Amino acid sequence: LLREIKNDRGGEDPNQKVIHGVINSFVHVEQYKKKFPLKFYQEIFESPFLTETGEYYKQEASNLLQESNCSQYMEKVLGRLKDEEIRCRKYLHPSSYTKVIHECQQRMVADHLQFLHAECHNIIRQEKKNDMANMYVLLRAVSTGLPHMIQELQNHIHDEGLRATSNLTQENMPTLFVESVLEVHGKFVQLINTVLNGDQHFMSALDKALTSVVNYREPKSVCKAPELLAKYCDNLLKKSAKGMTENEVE
Amino acid sequence: EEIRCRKYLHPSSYTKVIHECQQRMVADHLQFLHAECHNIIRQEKKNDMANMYVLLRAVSTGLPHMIQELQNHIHDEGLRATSNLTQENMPTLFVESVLEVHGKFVQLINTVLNGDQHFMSALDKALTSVVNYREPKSVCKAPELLAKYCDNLLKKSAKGMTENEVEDRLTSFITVFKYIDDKDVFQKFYARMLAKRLIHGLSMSMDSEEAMINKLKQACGYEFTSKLHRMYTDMSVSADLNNKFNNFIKNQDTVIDLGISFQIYVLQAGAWPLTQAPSSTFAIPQELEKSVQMFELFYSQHFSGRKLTWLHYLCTGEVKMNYLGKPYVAMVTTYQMAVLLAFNNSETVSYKELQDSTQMNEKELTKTIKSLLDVKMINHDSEKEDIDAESSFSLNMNFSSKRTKFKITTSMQKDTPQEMEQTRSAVDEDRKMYLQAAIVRIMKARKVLRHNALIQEVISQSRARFNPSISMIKKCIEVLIDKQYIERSQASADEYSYV
Amino acid sequence: RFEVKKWNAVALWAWDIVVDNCAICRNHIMDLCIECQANQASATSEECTVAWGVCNHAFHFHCISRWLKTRQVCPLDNREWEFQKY
Ligand SMILES: [Zn+2]
Ligand SMILES: [Zn+2]
Ligand SMILES: [Zn+2]
Repeated sequence: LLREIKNDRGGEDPNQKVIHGVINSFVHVEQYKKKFPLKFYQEIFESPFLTETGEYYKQEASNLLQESNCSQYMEKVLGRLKDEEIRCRKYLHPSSYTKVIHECQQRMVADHLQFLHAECHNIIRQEKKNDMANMYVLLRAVSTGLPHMIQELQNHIHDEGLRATSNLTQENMPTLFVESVLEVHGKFVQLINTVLNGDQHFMSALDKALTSVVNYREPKSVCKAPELLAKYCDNLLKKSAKGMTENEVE
Repeated sequence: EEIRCRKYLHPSSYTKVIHECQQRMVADHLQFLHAECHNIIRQEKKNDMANMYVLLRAVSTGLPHMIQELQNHIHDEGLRATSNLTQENMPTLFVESVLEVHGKFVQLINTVLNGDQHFMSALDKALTSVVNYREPKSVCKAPELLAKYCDNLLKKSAKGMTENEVEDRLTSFITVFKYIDDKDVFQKFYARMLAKRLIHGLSMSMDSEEAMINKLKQACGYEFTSKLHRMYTDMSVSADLNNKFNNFIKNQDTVIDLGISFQIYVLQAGAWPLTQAPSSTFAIPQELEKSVQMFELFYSQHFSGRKLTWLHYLCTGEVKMNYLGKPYVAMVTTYQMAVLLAFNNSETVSYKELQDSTQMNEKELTKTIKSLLDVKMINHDSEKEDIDAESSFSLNMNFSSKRTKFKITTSMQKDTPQEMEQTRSAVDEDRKMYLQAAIVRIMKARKVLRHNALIQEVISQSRARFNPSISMIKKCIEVLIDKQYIERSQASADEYSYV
Repeated sequence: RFEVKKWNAVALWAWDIVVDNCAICRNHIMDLCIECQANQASATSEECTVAWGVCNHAFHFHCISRWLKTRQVCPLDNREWEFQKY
């Protein structure tokens, strides 16, 4: 039965109507049992299936890194993980939908966290929006995949907001300082909401990172932000003839 | 009636008498005034319209009909002044045609219409569709037209209008730009036109670009001009960079020989609209090879973690063509500069002799000779003058033009429709990028909305950017379905949920 | 004889910060600095201490000390450099 599943994973398509009826037969026999109707289904089919797909996707994941970098290895993983959303949906009883998916991740993303986190840093610093979404969904299911990309995004925003709020001209220092942080906040809120699903765990990283750039005290001095924002409120609420309509001010 | 009321009745009765007076002379005759209300605006009878406006101002339901009548007439007036624009001086005409319509109507509303805000808002609503005169089954050329108009005045010109003339002209240009409904389309187009005005130095003045950028920042916030301001910052500091590198040459232990002192124009790749569209592996000349490495070595000393991407398709220069009776000087691009080194190496040269010289693509290699055969600098020795695999040619000594300086200008400062369509597609790609941001953020607030409410507010939220197509929005849901982000409701496709 | 003099040139600059790499010395932070890369026998292979600062960037101690002679600004972010740890 796994040989027609392994061949199905190999590209060809066997008789799914024959396969689905056989697998559903393993649980339909126990329909008269009062307790554990899937006990025969699990101890005869599911445990050999999880073991077989455990040794195949571990084999397949190691077969992919040899000729593929992280920018395209993640693309193929969602390709396999999308087939698994289809393959088990028509080959297995629905009660085993999660465990096959969960074990599939345990051999492709959960056993390669060292490779993913090593290449996680280079995705953020080059702002690959298309390939960052693939990294997010892979590390969402793993219990320890997300809390490393949080640090990389925070240490990138903290390294980016400091760039935009540096060497400011003294001619219009308050307006330059406020609008620099706003666009760093404006860009990355757009980036988190689009690419990383607008995840709550990433907004806290952005909020914490923007706290550091605003309160970035000068050496042997005091933080200039609480005075600069006061001067920015003065620069627009004053009676000035440089445009600044009432709708614009609000 | 008030003068009658002042001398007789109590002051508390002043309003009620004249309100019921208007209730029986202009409220009962509201339709009678509405009869010629269309006529009184089309003929633009100034003093008669004001008397109509004064009476309709007191009516609770007499002004909005007059607001629509003026709006349609301004729409009628605006369309007439933009249809007959010539194809030659269109960018100059289109801005001035709108200003002529806008200027007289502001003069109309402020003077004889008492400067009413709703009438002013009627002009804003009416003229917005006028300037955005999108012909059916086509594209609106207004963002490109304003890009051309701003670029035409910002170039150094033979006519040479004064420095103070541009500032008053640009101030009125902002008023037209306030109604464009496609500000993102203008941003990409203006960024490209700012590029051709900056690398080649083809600008009226440095401070004119700063003034032009700052006026844009006063009109559309800071995020609209942040990329452009970063372009101006890099182009301004680049003067100090070349002097700073010239100190590095004097800071070296040994003297380094090279061409003229560098005029490098290091630009921030994040915000500049320049993109490595060609993938040709254009090798630098051996004479020029050590020149690049010295600047690369210097750049690691005064900067860090940078790793320059050496743009070549906008890199130019000069060459001494020492083969003629008197020395000639010609501005040459680096693609056509390197192929001239073949002429110095050997007068006889074929197409395949250049393959192992520049390692460039066949299209850019064809364009180099195509920019050389039309100027008759080279002479194609083959019987057929078109492109061919052999392409045997030599140096045409017949070129003895009286000019001592001449550029080899390719189609720069022209707008090829292929990349404009790519830029328009890039704008639409930017449109899709922002549209997905609003969709998830709207779902981030309530997590359940109908299709109509979701569609309508995104139009309102993105009104300052563009007018997003409903099919363009509907694609964004499908992408988030594919990226398992959004989820429409199974009970009704009208409602939406969260993944 | 063709001779080239002017080379009007444009090069885009970006960021190339690979992880745990000395940005100035262009190698790993755990290795020796580029000043200590040559004449390794002269150095004791310990003075390349991993510097730290409020900019949260790690280099060897020879990098910023040589960098501070030219300018007092961190290279990655254009702000003044500090020492926070050892
Ligand atoms: Zn170092
Ligand atoms: Zn050292
Ligand atoms: Zn730093």
